[PDB]
Amino acid sequence: STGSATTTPIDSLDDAYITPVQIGTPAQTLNLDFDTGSSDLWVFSSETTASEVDGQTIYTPSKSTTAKLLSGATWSISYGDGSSSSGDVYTDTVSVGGLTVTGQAVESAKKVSSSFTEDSTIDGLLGLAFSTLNTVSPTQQKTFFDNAKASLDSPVFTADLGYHAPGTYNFGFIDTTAYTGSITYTAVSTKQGFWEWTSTGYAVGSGTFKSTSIDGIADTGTTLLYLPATVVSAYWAQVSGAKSSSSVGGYVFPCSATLPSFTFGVGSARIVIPGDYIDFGPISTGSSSCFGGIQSSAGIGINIFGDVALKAAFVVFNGATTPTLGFASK
Repeated sequence: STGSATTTPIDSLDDAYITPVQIGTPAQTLNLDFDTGSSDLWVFSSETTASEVDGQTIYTPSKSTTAKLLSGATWSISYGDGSSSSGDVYTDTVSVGGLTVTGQAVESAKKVSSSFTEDSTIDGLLGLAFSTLNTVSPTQQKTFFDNAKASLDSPVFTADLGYHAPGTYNFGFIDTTAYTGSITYTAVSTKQGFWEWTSTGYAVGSGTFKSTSIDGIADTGTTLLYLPATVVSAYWAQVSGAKSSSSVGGYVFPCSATLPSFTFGVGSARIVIPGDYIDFGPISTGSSSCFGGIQSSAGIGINIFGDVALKAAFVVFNGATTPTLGFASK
């Protein structure tokens, strides 16, 4: 089997992407944030504290003939940005782009933090990291991909995120029309539960490529590109007036700037992030200070190849017995 679903930016900055997901019988369609950096499929629901729901579409398990309470199971998750959610668990039928999993753990939120409430466009998350990170207790649950894997034509999914435009998540096949040139594959460590890999270096603009190993995660659920302070400083030094602002929370730059591109290495291959992808616009409405899309990972504890990087590539998440990641230009 295969699945193919369109993923759509939630706003004009590509802060996140939502993908329609069918849950239950009859189908209830929720728009979920597909997150290769976590491993829980959780939704706003009829159980979510009413004051914490503001415009989201909710899953109502009592209206699904295939929903079953997973008795005694609870979940609780905290994300890198400080947001969190928790609740109980149902199993139900879940379909993405025509690919159906029966008996999928659907984690129903009883509580969500303010950032989730405030984002009316995201009805929940669909985790696509390794199932070892799943938070359900006392019986850990599998991700949608892990459950689908054996049925897929090939044990892969691909992320093809758009810049200020829709893109695609495919399951079970590689669309050879969706990228240019060849796909370069690189080793993955699953030791921390992430799609963790090592970039071979970087360049800033038309500068020379610096060969240096950068360990990080491919994370569709993180907006920006978080890299070591040395790398980030070298980038922003090429933008007149750019500076790190502790009050704003990272590098800012004059909105009048033209940003240089940023290249990262995948083996001997190179992915080029155009400068425009690195512009996250005014820090506040009407400001002439703009927020940068490349930020330091210092004090995160891990480097993160988030959407800024991934949307410059066609990315293969290969879930074979020995997982790997593939990147192609597009």
